Amino acid sequence: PHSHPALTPEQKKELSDIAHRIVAPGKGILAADESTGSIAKRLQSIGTENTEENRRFYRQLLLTADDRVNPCIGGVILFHETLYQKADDGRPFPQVIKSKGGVVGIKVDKGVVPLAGTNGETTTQGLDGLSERCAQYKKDGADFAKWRCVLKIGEHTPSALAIMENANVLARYASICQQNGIVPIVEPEILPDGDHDLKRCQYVTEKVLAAVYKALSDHHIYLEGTLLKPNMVTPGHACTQKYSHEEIAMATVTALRRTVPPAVTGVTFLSGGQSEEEASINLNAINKCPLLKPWALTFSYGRALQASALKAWGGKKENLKAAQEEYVKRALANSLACQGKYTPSGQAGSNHAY
Amino acid sequence: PHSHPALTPEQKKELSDIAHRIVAPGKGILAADESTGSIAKRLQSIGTENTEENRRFYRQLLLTADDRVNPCIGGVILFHETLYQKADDGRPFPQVIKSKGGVVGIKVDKGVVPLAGTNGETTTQGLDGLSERCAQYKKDGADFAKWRCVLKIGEHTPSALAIMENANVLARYASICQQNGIVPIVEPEILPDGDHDLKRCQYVTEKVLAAVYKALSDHHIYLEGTLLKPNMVTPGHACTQKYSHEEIAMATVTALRRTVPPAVTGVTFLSGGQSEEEASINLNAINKCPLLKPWALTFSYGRALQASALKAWGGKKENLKAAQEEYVKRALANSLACQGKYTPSGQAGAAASESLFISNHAY
Amino acid sequence: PHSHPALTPEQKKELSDIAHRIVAPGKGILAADESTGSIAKRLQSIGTENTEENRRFYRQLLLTADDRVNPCIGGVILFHETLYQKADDGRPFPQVIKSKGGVVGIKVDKGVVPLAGTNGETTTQGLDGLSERCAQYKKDGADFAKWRCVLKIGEHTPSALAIMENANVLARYASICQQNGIVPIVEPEILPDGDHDLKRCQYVTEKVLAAVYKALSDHHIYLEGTLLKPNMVTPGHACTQKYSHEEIAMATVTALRRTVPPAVTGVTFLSGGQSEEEASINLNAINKCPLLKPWALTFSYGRALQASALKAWGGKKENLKAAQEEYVKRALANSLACQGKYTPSISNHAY
Repeated sequence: PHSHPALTPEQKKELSDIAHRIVAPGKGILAADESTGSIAKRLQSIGTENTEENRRFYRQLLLTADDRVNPCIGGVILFHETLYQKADDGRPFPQVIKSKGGVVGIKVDKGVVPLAGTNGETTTQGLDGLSERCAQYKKDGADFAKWRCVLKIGEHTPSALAIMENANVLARYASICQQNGIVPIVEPEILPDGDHDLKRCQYVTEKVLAAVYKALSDHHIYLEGTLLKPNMVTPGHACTQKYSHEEIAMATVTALRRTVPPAVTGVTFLSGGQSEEEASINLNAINKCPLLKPWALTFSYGRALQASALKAWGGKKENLKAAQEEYVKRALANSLACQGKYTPSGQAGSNHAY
Repeated sequence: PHSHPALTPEQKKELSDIAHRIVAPGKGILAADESTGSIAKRLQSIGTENTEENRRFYRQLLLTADDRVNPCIGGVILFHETLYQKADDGRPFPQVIKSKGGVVGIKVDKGVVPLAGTNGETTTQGLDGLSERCAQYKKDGADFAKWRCVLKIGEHTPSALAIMENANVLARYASICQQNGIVPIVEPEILPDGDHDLKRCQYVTEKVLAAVYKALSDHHIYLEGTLLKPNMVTPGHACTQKYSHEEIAMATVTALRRTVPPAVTGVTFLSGGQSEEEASINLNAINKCPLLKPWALTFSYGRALQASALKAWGGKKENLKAAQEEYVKRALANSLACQGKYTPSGQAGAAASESLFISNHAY
Repeated sequence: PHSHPALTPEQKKELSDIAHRIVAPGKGILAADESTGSIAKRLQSIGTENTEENRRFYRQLLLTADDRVNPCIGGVILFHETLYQKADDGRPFPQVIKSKGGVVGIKVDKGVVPLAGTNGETTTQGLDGLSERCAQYKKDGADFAKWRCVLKIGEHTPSALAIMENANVLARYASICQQNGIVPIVEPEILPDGDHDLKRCQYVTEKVLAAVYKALSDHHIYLEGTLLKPNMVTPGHACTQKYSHEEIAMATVTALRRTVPPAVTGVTFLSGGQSEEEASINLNAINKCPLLKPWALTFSYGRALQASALKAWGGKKENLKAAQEEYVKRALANSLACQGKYTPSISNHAY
């Protein structure tokens, strides 16, 4: 019942300023932190040898897009490798991002591991020596981090154990980050896999987020110095019943209003499989939802921002401008969506049953 | 409400058989898993410099004592380095341990780290890639592991968070070990640091263990395939009030009977700074306590089994036989103590009666 | 991290002594705490009007059975009404029970109530004014109480909420009881209904019991001064797979060894609708199970001890002797069962 301040007024201030910059009006996050494992699938999809040079050139392609993306990208999440790579001009990628007004972020988890005794459920590792890594990363240009936990809806999941364990590990990770000046982005992703309907996802999301925030509270986490990266509340991929973006938005916002304390600075949704347009439309619907939303509701997209750019590139250097144009467009479309000003046009423009 | 078997019957049998072998009647554990930075302080206290060879020699000195320790030692806990070292005859240390009827154990935690928002409290790290390490250690002769969490008694400690967190990580560690055929030794140590009395320590111990076993249940841990390494219940190192060995034994067994399920194959106490003699006398009293004890109550001493040995070695090869003799004597004493058959003499020396206390013991 | 003594050494001694006397070697508990509406079905099956008088006579019939039951009965659970009734000779029932070497118990819960948001799960009520009630019952001859929580094995049950809430209310009830010198018997009954097998039941029993003991620890319960009344681990009623009494015994003892601290003074299994014979045979098997059991393993039977006695009685006073002979016989059988010496007429890792 006694307070033992984990952070000083100055440390809190720094964390809060960073979190706010990442989600400033009209800004979102570019999820370009794909590990060498997932980046292999990306490069293969366009027939491109997964070499370090190719990965650099590709990340360089997104990071050096023209100034149009500046007011769109509040932050960029990088994989360890990329954080130390440089642009052709010799500029460290973190410097590239900063000079364009973006905050640098780094993925710090070490993947999921199987939770024994459960039906295929997992937790996430990566806490060992995390404090030293954050201290280094901070010094090397990063101001926020990313840790991903994965939960799945099934006949017996998310189980009590999975919810509790994942919520606890996220708290530990957030705790270590704040001690090192790094704003932690809490990502408790509930996969969309399955044939469950919309209200099933809203139910599970509500229970998961409540556990997450109780856990952050127990570990004395400074909420204003954090961000939330959840799944939007949608029906299962295999769900036979169909819904409208207004329904998805109402369910999403409702689930958040019931669990996410207003102190949390911002919600940066993950696209989790949605098409580039789908992710933008849904995001726009969420911001236009007629309910009180006390936190920024923006994006933290990977493929929803890179899909077209990746294909337009095809690994061919002569397609650089074409590939960047595609990315720029998604950045602009999502910049409008996170403000609710999105339209297929472009720059020119109950709840009791939940 | 639905069982998703973590272990097959065959896996359980292997874990259960391993755990029982380690704490078979009359047998205990030698804790020689001190980290390079910890063992360095030991060798330093005897004018010996911390070098790979010195560390090897000392461990060999302990692991190759005469066949008299065989009945006394059920298992030996080693640090990563020692596990891959060899004896003068070329035999890997794990092989030496087995040839003497002992089970090989390995420490897998990566030390404690501070918990933000608390008053100097910690939790322990070491889960990352633990599964793969356990599979490798298993292949290299290890059958059980050890992980150490440290809690302290103070005005606001252990806190709710500290207790919950430490219990949860121990459970995660235990879960990964059993998935790799390794018996996890759960060590939730409550330091003796402080001036609190016996009942203060009994209360804290009961809360800690209750929390430990609820977490182990939550994580689907096979208790029969585990061992517990708790602190004995004693007053603070700086406590003014005095207690008899019978009182410490009563408080200890009472605390355990109130929190440890009968399924737990055994309890292997840490010496925690108690003198070699004091550690043996209490273990003896514990086993003589007039209460029902559904689990083996033995030792897992680090300091309490090496105080005299180190001093007798002093870092000189010619003192090899002398140092080993001191080790064998402590092991023999403790072998009896865990059977309630230990009766002090007067040959242990002043070394066995010396306090081995170390503030916030880290290793 | 600081202790605030809930009980004094004297209070602990009293509770501990009461707990031990109830489950002393060979002794068990007669569960005769059926309420008016709960006993209605019994009397109906024997065309006996449910009046206070017939209930008094029926209870008198059991409580005054000959001295052969004395070493068999360590305690008798009474319903409020009965605690205040007297035998024909004018002796209050509590006196009768105590004269025969038994301890008097009293049911204190006020029934189960539905837990909203769940698939038909419940919690139990009865905490309101419980302290005042315990002090009064203690003064009126009672030394232990009974409070029943019910859980069911289903598709989504027992859920985390059901488990947590029932564990918590049980702890509150235990806490209040111990403050009034009453030994609380903790009863987290997992119904046998359903088609689940033996493994399903064992798993749920283990999770439920683990939750019960954590709650008890959190509420500072003196375990030595308590008793546990759990369901035996058995397959569901609609289970097609069949098992031997040695198997359910192994599953029962294994579940208990993994969750019940040795400090608990005793385990008094509930009959849970099993037949008089099945309940006895199972308890016997449980006691013969080749595993270490650090607590007494006895009974707390209702119909398992009354079934034949009730039919023999039939509401006819001239049947007094025949009916008592039936109860006495089951009391003798179960006394032998909790000692593993009853006849109908190594650690296994497969659990």
